[PDB]
Amino acid sequence: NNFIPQPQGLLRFLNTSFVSKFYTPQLQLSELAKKVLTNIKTDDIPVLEREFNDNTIIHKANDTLLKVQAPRMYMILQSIVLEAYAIVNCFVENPSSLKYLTEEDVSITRENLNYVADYLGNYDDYNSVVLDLRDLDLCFSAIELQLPLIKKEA
Amino acid sequence: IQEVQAVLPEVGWLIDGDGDNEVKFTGSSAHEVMTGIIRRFIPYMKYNYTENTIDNYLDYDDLSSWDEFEKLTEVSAFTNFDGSLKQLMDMVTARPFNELFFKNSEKTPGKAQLVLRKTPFNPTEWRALDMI
Amino acid sequence: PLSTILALDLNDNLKSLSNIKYMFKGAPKENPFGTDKDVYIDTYNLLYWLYLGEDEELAYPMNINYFFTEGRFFTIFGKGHKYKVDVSKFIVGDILFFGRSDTNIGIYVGDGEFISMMGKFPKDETPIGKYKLDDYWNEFNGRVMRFDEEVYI
Amino acid sequence: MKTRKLTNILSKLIDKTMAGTSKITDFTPGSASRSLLEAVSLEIEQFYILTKENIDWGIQEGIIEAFDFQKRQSKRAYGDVTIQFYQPLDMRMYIPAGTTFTSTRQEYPQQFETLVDYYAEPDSTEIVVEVYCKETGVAGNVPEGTINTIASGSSLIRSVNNEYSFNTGTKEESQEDFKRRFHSFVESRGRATNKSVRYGALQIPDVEGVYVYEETGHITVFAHDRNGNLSDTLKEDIIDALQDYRPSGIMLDVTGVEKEEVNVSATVTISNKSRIGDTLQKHIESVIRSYLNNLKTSDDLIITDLIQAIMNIDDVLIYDVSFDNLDENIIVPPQGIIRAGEIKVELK
Repeated sequence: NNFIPQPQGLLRFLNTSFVSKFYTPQLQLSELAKKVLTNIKTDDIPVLEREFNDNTIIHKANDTLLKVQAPRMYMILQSIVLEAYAIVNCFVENPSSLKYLTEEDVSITRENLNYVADYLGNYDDYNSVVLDLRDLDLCFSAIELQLPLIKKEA
Repeated sequence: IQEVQAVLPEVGWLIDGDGDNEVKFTGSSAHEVMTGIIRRFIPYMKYNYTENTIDNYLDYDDLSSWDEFEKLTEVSAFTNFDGSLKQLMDMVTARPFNELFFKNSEKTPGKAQLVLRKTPFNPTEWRALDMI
Repeated sequence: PLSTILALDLNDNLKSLSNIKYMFKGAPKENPFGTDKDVYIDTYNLLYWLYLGEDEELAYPMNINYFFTEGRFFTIFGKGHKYKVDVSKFIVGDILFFGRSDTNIGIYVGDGEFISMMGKFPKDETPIGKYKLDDYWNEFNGRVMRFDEEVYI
Repeated sequence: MKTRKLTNILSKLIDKTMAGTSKITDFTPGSASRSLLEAVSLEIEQFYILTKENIDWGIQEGIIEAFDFQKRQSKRAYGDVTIQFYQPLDMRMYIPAGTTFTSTRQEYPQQFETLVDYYAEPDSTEIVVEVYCKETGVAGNVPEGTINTIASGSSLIRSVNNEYSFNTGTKEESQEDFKRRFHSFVESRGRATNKSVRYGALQIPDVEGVYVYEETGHITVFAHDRNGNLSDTLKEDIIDALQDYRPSGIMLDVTGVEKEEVNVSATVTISNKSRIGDTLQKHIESVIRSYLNNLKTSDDLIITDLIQAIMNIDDVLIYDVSFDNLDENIIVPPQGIIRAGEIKVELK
């Protein structure tokens, strides 16, 4: 937010009984999500006057009726994107946001990611989204192992 | 060419610099200007190759420069009196802010490539160079 | 608008205003509309009397220097270019200038016409009248202005 | 050939694995066997998904190959510009095809070039010529009054400007558009039908809107580009290409287009009482303009469609929308086309 603007669709998407045999969630907002979300909700952020990259995962979620068919799981996806969006911001700019994220906060995102991934598997409309989220499920695990180590380095 | 009028009976061209051999190249970046400069003369440079000309053997693509900081340009063909295209190529380059050289095309082995890119002394552009 | 209503009123009353007569720099002290007696008025004084009838006052004699610094006008088209196709975009009540040194002015009315006094120089007895723009288009000089009352003072 | 989600695969795999022994049943996340089997099931899941996607792409490609109805590539952007001379002209002066036009604005560096010559008639004062954009995509859709200069000597030219925006610059057609085009193509194999003449006249790539009006003994065709202006070259090309679909015993005419004007006034109650300034209103007016300008002759203004379009914004922001003037659906005559006039938007 401090350095560069962001797309209008992502800003609009982010401001806002099934069971798996392997997973259960808990809807904790990460401490970094808690303070970044307020900034997104407020107008103090630059934003762009045009949109491109229609292949992103955000437009995929928008195109499907997941909002009205399963608003619970639509909510969880917003939570996944909220944590995932914030941890991209700190490395590229504003390092002062560090020491506000813990491996437990990052860990439960995989819990929530797979708890929604099973649900998405029951309706093969959402295959395009399923394919995407599985790629991120291994991405976070790497960050969890390196986050305690990186924090001491920085 | 000094003594050529190139007139027409009761007709004329609305753009100036016509009738005479003046040619004007316009672009908002080096890759836009350099494309027009090279493309103006490259095809007609014909040779006796059994198979084509220099345009097949030279890609002269994937050019870039500081488009944001450079405005629109009106670079003239005859900026240099009877000079070579290399002399006119240097003006377009605007050294040392942009680096021009001839080198083999690693991405397409078997043929050469004309490179025109912003200088790699920038931090992110420095990291974009392949390490050896 | 004020200028369009005044131009329409002048057009409607143009045939009854034959008492008014042409002169080079007629600046009479009597109002032409408040007197049945004939009176010699030029285009500048005519516009002054026409605007004075309402609440606006402007200034007297309202020579060419009035348009320079008083800030009562904003230019629509500058002098020195002369396009015949962009005449249709004009509107009633726009002031039309004439002559190479701002000798005379006019008021535009629709259907490609204008209202002005034309006649021989040494105090012609011809009354006010409306002429076609086709013959006078040569001496138009491209200068056009417009009025604005809301923001002034 | 069906999806099987990761956990389904993994479960079947472990269930099979446990047959014949009971020295494996410990599958905590720390276990390495679980990790290997999770990775195998992940790869099998991805394989199934990519297989299904590639099947769909194969279906599309066969549909391409069978009927030779190739997808439309990138479409050039073009329009009209006005040349303004210092004085009315003194000779039958001439512009050659392939004269360049460039915008002095730094935010639109894209160039334009002409394709057909023009001669300016003597004692003329303006001329309208067509310019085609070298680049193809969204960048050709410049705003109004963007092309300032001709990027040449311009000895007798003072300034150049465009009175209308460029709308024909469009990106490559999506799958859905191609499917719609193909379903009209399949339904258009029988000639002498209105649905057939639709494809008949839509086959030209440049045409976007098209409508056909019929009567007792005459057929008429109404079509236009995205800008909404018919050209004589397009009419000629339509006549040339459409011979294979024209009814034999009935005359055909391709002409007729009018811009129907309507003023839209809406009232929007934003959920946030804060941040109700005219900046968001400008954005809303620009979205309404883009929506209304996108319609074609065959489409008609509907209240509910407008409501949907404007409410694409997140319903948490905008809570209510209402129209003070619009209370019934407007029916567009076949020849005319509904578009935005002068729009006025306010909070309350």
